[PDB]
This record gives sequence, C-alpha cells and structure tokens, in this order.
Amino acid sequence: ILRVVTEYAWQKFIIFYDSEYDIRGIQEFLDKVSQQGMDVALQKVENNINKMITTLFDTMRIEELNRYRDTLRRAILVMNPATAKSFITEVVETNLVAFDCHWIIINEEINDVDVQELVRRSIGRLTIIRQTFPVPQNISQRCFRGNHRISSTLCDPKDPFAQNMEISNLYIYDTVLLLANAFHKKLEDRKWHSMASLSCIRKNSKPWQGGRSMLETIKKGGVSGLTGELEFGENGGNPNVHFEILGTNYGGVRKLGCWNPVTGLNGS
Amino acid sequence: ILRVVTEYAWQKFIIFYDSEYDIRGIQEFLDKVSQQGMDVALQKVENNINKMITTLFDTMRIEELNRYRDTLRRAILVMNPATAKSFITEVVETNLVAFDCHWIIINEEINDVDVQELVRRSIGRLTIIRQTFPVPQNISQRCFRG
Ligand SMILES: [Ca+2]
Ligand SMILES: [Ca+2]
Repeated sequence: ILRVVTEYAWQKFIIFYDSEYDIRGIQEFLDKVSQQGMDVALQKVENNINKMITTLFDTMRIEELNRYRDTLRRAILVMNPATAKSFITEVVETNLVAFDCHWIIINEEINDVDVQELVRRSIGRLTIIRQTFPVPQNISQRCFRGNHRISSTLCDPKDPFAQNMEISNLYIYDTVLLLANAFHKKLEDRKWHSMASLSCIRKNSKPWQGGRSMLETIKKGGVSGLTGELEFGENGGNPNVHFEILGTNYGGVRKLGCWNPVTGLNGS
Repeated sequence: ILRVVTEYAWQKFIIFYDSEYDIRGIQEFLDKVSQQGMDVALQKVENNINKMITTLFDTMRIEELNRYRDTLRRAILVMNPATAKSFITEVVETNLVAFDCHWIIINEEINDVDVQELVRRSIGRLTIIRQTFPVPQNISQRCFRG
C-alpha cells in the first residue's frame, strides 16, 4: 500500500478500516507516512454503514462536512469487500465523493465477483489491490499439476464454488498436496518413522520421536498447486506471494501492474 | 416537457419510455422539436433493464456505443419511477453516462420516496417533473377542510 501510494504521489488521504481489522498491520505504514510528512486520517467503519453516514450528516455541521468531503477525495479501504461495497455506495449516493476522487481497496481476498461489483458501484477512479495465484493458460491444464488431477469444482473458474473460495481453501488443498509428497518421499526413501500415540497434560509425557525427521522432510518439501508454488524457507514460512493491481477511471477495469516482495512493482 | 426543454436550450437528446406508455401522448411534442430542427431519438425501455443493457454491449460495436454514450448526455425519461430507478442505476454502473449528463424524468406520479431514491441513484444533473397538490401549512390543518 505504501509503494502504490508513493507512485501516485499522495500527500493527503484517509484510511478506512472495518470493525475486525487489526491496525497493528499498518503501524509501520503509519510511521512511514508521518515520516514523509503526509496528512493521514484514520476511521473505523462500523458494520452498518447506513446508520453511520446518516448519523454523520445529522451530527456534523456544514464546515465539517466540507472538510470531510475534501478528505475523501483520496482514500484507502482496508476492509472486507462486502463492507466496502456498502460503504462505497452509501458515500456515492450521499454525494460525499465526486468524479475527481480516487480510492484504493486493498485486501488479499477479493474475488472476481467482488471486483466487478466494486467497479460498478464506484464513480471516480478506483484501484483494487488483491493477491493473485499463478495458474496455467489453457483452461484444461488448470485442473492438473503434472499427472495429478484436481477436482474441476476447484479449478474451473466458471464454477460457483471456485469463484466463492476463500484464500485459505486454496492453501488447504496445497497443504494436503504438500504433505502427501512429503510422506511419499519419506516412504520411497525407506526412511519412515511411525506416528506415536502421545499424551498432552502429562508433564512427564514425551514428544514424538519421529517428529524431527518428519518436520525436516515437510519443511524442505515443495509442490505446484492452486496457489502456485508452496514451499518453505529456512525460517519455516512460505515466501511466495503475488499481488495484482487493478484500475478504472470510470467512463472497464484493467490491470495496471503487479507486485511481489522480491522484484517489487512492475508496470505503472 | 417542451417548455422545460426549451428553457434548457437542448438541441439533441433521447426520449426513453417504458413498455406501457402510449407515445401518442408525445406526438405533438415530437412534431414541435422536429419543427425547431432538434435531433431527437426514441427508444422503448423493456421492463427488464439488465438483459437490455447486457444485450446492448454485446450487440453494438464500439463506434455505435460512443455514438450512444454521446446521445445519453441529454435524455428524457417518460416512464414509471420503478423502471426509471433500475434504468438509471444500470446505465450509471455500466459507464454509459458521466458527470456531465443531464436527465429529465417526467411523470404525474412520483412520490417523495421515489424522488429521494432517483436522486440517490443518479450521478449527473437530474430534473424531476411531477404533479403536486396544494396542501395546507400547519400539519394539523392538513387533515381538515373546514
Ligand atoms: Ca461505475
Ligand atoms: Ca447521487
């Protein structure tokens, strides 16, 4: 979000977040914008937008709303798409934004149906930032990885399930996939160590003697799945991630660029 | 509608009407705009807007839609408010109109709830023309006549 904001040369904008978001996620962002001397407002968006905005007009006086309108010309939404949809509509309909506004929505999880609906509801420039998964061309090969066949319900992107999957769902698939390959290699190499029946609340209880070798095998595993490549670095965490950046100035959405943490930003 | 159009100095605009409207109602209007040399398009709006506009983008090519977009900058809606609501939203969301547009809605019957909702849905200038009834001040005397 910092990189994108920097590219647009924003100096003044408002960050909107939903009622479940943990703002520690942007503590580093807030530090940096302050360090660069920007004017950044924060507001939590209640889950019922209708009473929020109605309350606003009543509560706030004219000169405040004029200040508020100006502030909304540049905004970042850090919220789930459902709340964002409702929020965008209500501000638009109540004339709190206009054609010159530019809003950014950022969330790993925004599906194609959500993106289309957000664009439909917005009336200025909109930028959408979401995580994307490297998936093959030729729709037929989308449902295979080598000889491994994936249920069409997960890989057919015309499928309602597929279009409604949570990101965690994709990772769950690849996790099962990764484990299977880990077990396979361990079995094939004839270096199997059996599972053990363990006991928890027993300060005497011992750990699984097989755990260290299994962990090492899984940790050094890698598979191609629905998320792209799943694998682990030396620190035990998946390093692979990709973000796409979508846009539309109104008057329809297109790809502006891509981001990943090694190469950085590509495109405008 | 003629008087209002004359006041705004329109020279080119499109008239949209719903599927129940009897266009003989505007035959005299059409005569007069033609006599003044205006460029006036007519289209019936089907009762399901969603398939109408979807059909449109598929059916029509680019250069037609550009012609069409330009034409929609000035429009008159001669339809019931329910159909107008849906119609305004769908054109707005599909970027067939923009901030510079000016639309007129005319119907004797458009209640206060409809008016508020139309304004909410529109994104340019909107003019609403409806019949009104002279009703007393002091809400108490509204419910009496003598
Ligand atoms: Ca739109
Ligand atoms: Ca409006």
